Amino acid sequence: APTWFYNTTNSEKLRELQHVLGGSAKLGYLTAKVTEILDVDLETVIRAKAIAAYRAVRVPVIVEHGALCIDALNGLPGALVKPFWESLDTRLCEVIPAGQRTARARGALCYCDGRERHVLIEETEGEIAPSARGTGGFHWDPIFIPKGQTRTFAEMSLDEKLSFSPLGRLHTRLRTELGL
Amino acid sequence: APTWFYNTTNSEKLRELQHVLGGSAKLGYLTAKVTEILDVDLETVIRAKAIAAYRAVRVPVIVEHGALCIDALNGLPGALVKPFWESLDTRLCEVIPAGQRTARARGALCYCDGRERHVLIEETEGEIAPSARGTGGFHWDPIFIPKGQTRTFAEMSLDEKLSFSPLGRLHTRLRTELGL
Amino acid sequence: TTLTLSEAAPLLKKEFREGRLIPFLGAGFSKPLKLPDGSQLIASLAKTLGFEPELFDMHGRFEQLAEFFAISAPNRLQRLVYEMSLSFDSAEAEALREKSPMHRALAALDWRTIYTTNYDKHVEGALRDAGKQAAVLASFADFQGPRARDVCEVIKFHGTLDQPDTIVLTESSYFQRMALDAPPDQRLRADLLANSFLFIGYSFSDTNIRYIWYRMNQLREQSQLGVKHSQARRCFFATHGAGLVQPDILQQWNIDVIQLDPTDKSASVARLLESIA
Amino acid sequence: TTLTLSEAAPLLKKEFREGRLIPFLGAGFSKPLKLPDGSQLIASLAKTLGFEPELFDMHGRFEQLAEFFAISAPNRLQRLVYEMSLSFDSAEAEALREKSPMHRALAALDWRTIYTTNYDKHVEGALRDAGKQAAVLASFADFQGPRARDVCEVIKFHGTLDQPDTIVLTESSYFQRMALDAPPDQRLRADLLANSFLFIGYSFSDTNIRYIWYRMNQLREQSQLGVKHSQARRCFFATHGAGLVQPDILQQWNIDVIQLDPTDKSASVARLLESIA
Amino acid sequence: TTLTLSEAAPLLKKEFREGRLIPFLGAGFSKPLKLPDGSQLIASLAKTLGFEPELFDMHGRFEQLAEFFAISAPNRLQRLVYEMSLSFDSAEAEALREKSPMHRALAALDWRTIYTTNYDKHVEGALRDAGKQAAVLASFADFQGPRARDVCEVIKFHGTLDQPDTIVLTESSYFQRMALDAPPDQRLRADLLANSFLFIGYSFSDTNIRYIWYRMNQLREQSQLGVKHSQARRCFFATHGAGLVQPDILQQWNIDVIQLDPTDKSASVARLLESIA
Amino acid sequence: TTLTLSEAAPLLKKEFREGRLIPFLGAGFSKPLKLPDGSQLIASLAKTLGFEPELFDMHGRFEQLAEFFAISAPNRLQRLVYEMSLSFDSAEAEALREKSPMHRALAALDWRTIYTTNYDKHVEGALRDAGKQAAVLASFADFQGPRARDVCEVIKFHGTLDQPDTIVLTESSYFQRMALDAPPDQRLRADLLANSFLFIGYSFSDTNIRYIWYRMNQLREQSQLGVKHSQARRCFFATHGAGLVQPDILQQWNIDVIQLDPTDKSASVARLLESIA
Ligand SMILES: O=c1nc[nH]c2c1ncn2[C@H]1C[C@H](O)[C@@H](COP(=O)(O)OP(=O)(O)OP(=O)(O)O)O1
Ligand SMILES: O=c1nc[nH]c2c1ncn2[C@H]1C[C@H](O)[C@@H](COP(=O)(O)OP(=O)(O)OP(=O)(O)O)O1
Ligand SMILES: [Zn+2]
Ligand SMILES: [Zn+2]
Repeated sequence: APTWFYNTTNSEKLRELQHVLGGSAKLGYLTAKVTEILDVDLETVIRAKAIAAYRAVRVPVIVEHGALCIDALNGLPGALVKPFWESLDTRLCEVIPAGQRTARARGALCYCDGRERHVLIEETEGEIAPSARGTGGFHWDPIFIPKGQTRTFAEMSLDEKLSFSPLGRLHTRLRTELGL
Repeated sequence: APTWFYNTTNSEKLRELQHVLGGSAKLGYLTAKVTEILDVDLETVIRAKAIAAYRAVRVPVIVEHGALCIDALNGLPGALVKPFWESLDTRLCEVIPAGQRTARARGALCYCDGRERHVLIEETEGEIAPSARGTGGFHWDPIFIPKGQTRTFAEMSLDEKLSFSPLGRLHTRLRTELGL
Repeated sequence: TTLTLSEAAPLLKKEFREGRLIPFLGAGFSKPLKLPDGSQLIASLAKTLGFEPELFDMHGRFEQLAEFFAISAPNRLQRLVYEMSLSFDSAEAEALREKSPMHRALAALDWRTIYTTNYDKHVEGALRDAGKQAAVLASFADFQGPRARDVCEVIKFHGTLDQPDTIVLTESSYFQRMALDAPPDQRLRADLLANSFLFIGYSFSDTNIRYIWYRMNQLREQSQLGVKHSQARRCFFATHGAGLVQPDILQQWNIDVIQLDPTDKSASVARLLESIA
Repeated sequence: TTLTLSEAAPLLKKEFREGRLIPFLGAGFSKPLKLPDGSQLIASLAKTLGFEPELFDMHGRFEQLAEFFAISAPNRLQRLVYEMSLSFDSAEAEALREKSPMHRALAALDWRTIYTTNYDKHVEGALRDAGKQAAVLASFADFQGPRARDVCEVIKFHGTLDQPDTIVLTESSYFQRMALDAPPDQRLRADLLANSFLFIGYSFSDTNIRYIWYRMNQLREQSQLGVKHSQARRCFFATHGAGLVQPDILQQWNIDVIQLDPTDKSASVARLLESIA
Repeated sequence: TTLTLSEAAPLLKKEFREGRLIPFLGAGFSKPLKLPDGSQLIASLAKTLGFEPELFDMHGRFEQLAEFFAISAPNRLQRLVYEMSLSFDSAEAEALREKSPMHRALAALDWRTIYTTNYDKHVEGALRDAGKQAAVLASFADFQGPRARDVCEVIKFHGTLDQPDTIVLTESSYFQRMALDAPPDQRLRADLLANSFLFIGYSFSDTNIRYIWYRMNQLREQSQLGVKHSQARRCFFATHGAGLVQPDILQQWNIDVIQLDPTDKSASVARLLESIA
Repeated sequence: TTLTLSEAAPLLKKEFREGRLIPFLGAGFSKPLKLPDGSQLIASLAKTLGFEPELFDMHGRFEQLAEFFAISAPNRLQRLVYEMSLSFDSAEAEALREKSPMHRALAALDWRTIYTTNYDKHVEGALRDAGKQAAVLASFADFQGPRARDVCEVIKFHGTLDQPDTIVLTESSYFQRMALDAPPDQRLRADLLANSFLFIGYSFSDTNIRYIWYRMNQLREQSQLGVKHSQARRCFFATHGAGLVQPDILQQWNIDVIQLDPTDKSASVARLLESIA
């Protein structure tokens, strides 16, 4: 039986974390739906998301929340990235001026055992594409190009995306600190 | 002694609602700080704000939340207007293309007596200014020009701003439904 | 600090073959029958009173919101029992009960006493489905009534829907049971003197259940047994989602926690009841 | 459905001049002295145990989190009493107590019995500030000890910090008081037979206080008085923020709610105590 | 016949760099914190009992007057501990403790064991002020509790205020320690087998301390060592005002007297603790 | 709170005719023989050492000043015993002893065991004056020596002058008796198990006498007798000038105080010993 449970309602995040942390027999999976607080800071939202997901499932839980801070929007959306891609789908490439396309793709894991909340944060420098390209992946992957690379997260496979994305450095930090 | 309590931490909203509903002896004032949920819909946020403020003060409470839906940003920020003016102060006039500056200034009151939540919503058509002008008022008033008018909310006095703003139609609806 | 399923299985076989294991079934045992738990009742009481269900929840505890419901109008509690009877003991809840793996695994064992705190005929009804016969004991007239010789006695600890005077739901009915003078209270305290219990689908939120296990330790500590002998007779608490505080409170009362797999709640309970056989 | 301050003022004068009004003071009465209430204690217990204070709160009720604290290590409860003694009865809490308008207005009246459920010397200390003398009664040895002739007896209902065996904080200590056999329990039930009470700064969250007012109605209903005569002797519950459910539960127990002005909590209480004079 | 400060300084450096020097701190070490010594307690006990403080002093010794206090009324000793905790560990005694030169000079050294006979958190509190961490050991549960690896263990030899059962103040509690069976007694007698002690602010008036150094010589004399080798391991007794009889009694027990300058008591001790570094 | 002479006289007759009363005689019993008490010895030790007798008294207690005397020079304690022999057992102290009314009234009764803590042959010498015969028991060789069949055994509890190794005067000799292993210690603790004692002319200032009565209550309290039966066997303490603290300390140890008339000390004791007959 598992001792840690990764809670997400997003079935595309589920197949990413099962691609690397899938063979760990100490990790289970839950699908409880939580409501995030209104703040652009990633550290504040992921810390209030774990206390709201432990209250739902009542087991040691691991939650995940991201950020897409943009220099042209002075850090917007930040942790408000979920309603931007709902509203501005590929017009988000158009509302940003050409010449200052730089942005940061941040991502955070927070595991709560019922007594303590520990936040792990990784981060990837990049720049917003001039137009959306690529088919693979999911939300905002056709618009983000990492630094040095020419391609998007959507144009790369799941092994190649996790060699650039924040989750590929968060697998090893979550495995080491939890013994998965 | 009052029977209804208007809860806000914003001292500029306090002097607006005391300018019209101030002489009502049935209305008190509280300053409890609540945390909003992450959603662009104004109806969803103001309804979850009253249940979170009744839990704090435990009296019949009236809360207030607004929206600044913009056509060029497909409705963004919506009820996410609080972290935009923190991040983009007057660059918000610059991130929007000239020629499609139209926007809606929405505002909502929700009163909760402990058993029911009733939402009153008013709304003002307008357009974002090409640059911030005006000194009076507070957050995002130098950037919003109502339809027909040439001036901003910041350029107009408090009597003239409430003849255009959503709160000037929400005084009479709150007074009639509560008997203030 | 917490037993697993394979660790607790030889401990439950030993108490069962000696005839000293008694199941205690809660509201989570009728959850696969699509019945309300203690939270969906309050959502239904708030709809009748004109409350929003999230605003009604923050004015008091479960006992106190039902006390407020019962005194809102005359005959308001009688109507609730009628509505619960039509919903809890409906024919589609009967049909989900034969194909339920927990109720089949419960009735496959040859119990002698079963305690429940839920108002439905789905624990004795599970015994009728397996060809066995049961005897519901809820009031004083049931205990003095005629039974057969060797028949599993199902003790409806909080009452039955066909005897609406026995239902304890409101706060005043929980305070009336604090005297421990009701016939289900007197039968429970005598069975607790000699038997291990198995809590399935129940969470210790009732302050009269916790008060009975409190006062069994006042007999245990005053009898001045050793460290070895006062810890010999244990009770078992099968729960998917016990927190961090409650398992250590119950170690005082000789209650061990059996951690079940929370991914599938119904199959984890059914494997526990099949491991006793 | 709820008394105001001017409506309840002639009702409190009549019971006071007959000598049949007794104050019952809670944790909110020591809130202007910058002391913790029942929530800031749990925030301090969570810091010692290594919990975050928001995660520790969702594992049980107030009685159960203090029970978990006291059994975490040996002598863990004794340390808490020592820490509380230095924080609650400190010299800067003494200095805030002479200039407090509630404690001055309380001591200006010539009471004979005062009940408190808080662990601090600021109710009898308010009487010493006004030149009066008080008599703290908490344990069995205090009731049989010598007092003076006509001195206000302050009944520490939940215990005192200078007698750490009398403090009821954990869940096992609340269950030990359910027998209603302690000397503060026996004195309360006899004063409730003949006197009106005034609850100031107290919220009915203790299930042993609510159980005493429950069993006074079992004497009231069995005595078969009329509609007029069973509703004659009332108790009063001054509260800024009572909800929608709790005032109707307490109407069963002859407890009327006095709505105070929630804008300034300290001045609303002080105007109530000055209206009794 | 008596060491000075400069003579005893190289003798204390040698035992400290070998890790075989242990401080023993008395009631005079907390005198700059404006705390009572053994005489101002008796002046406070006489005020409670109704004695004049000069008449109460001539009816017995310090142990016997506190025994008379504790049996005057029930719960009279519990109140004293509560009052002592308010006055010894107050916030203004904390503020005098960071700017005290003795407590800074004590915590600047890297000790491993410190013994105290006073009831206050100002010896381990001095170690927390210097960024170091300490471990208070007073009862049996403290010795078997968890500590860290290399942390200075502060042995509260006469008890601590947060564990009121460990305080030895009355005559019956000194007689209970004559068996040398308490956990601070057993730890002291084993450390005395191998270590030099430094008595600071302590006067040998306790007949259980003097009895431990008595019975270490019964091991020393029965082992039949020479004149040279039985006098090798010394203990040190820093005192401003030792008389004419007591330094010669303690020469029997390998205790040397360090004469400190009596004009400024606090600065003389601080120069001794800085000379060890 | 204190027995008089006529009240205590029937209580002493009952224990004497049952053979369960044993006198315990102190230094005040030899005061009419013009002998030093514990204060005139120290005035004589201070003259030898070169002290003024008022300055020598303020450097320590009685045990500690004699310890300082004995280590001032070699053979300094042997000389003291020789000097005491010449002055305590002189021929003019013999002549005052036949005409003493206390020593005549003591020897008129038919005792079986007498305990003394003074170094003089005036208690067994009083028995030889009345024609009776006594048996002095001070050391191990005396207990195993030959006696007659029914002869009053005088137990020299602190030693005799004709056996100078048995005299306990210095502090190191009192600490050697704290083990309660000496033959007078073992005989006292067995007689205290079954007999009432009568303290005449003795004040409880010896911390080894007080420690024996302490540890008899540790047997008395652990045996869990009632309030009535643990207070049945009393001891008696005849004293002209007991203070206000010491009679209440000794009530713990079942020791009752007999107040004698302080105007004439010798005649008050003699009327007590004649009332036993
Ligand atoms: O690494 C990523 N690579 C591509 N897209 C990503 C990533 N990380 C988040 N995203 C998208 C998903 C979602 O549209 C939004 C985060 O919002 P988020 O609240 O976490 O998604 P959710 O509520 O549907 O699932 P969950 O219950 O786990 O929070 O940005
Ligand atoms: O009519 C308005 N005219 C000018 N500015 C306005 C208006 N209405 C909201 N605003 C600003 C204020 C705040 O910066 C944000 C709303 O966020 P909002 O959460 O309501 O403000 P808040 O938290 O500081 O006070 P409150 O406790 O009442 O929610 O947009
Ligand atoms: Zn989400
Ligand atoms: Zn806000």
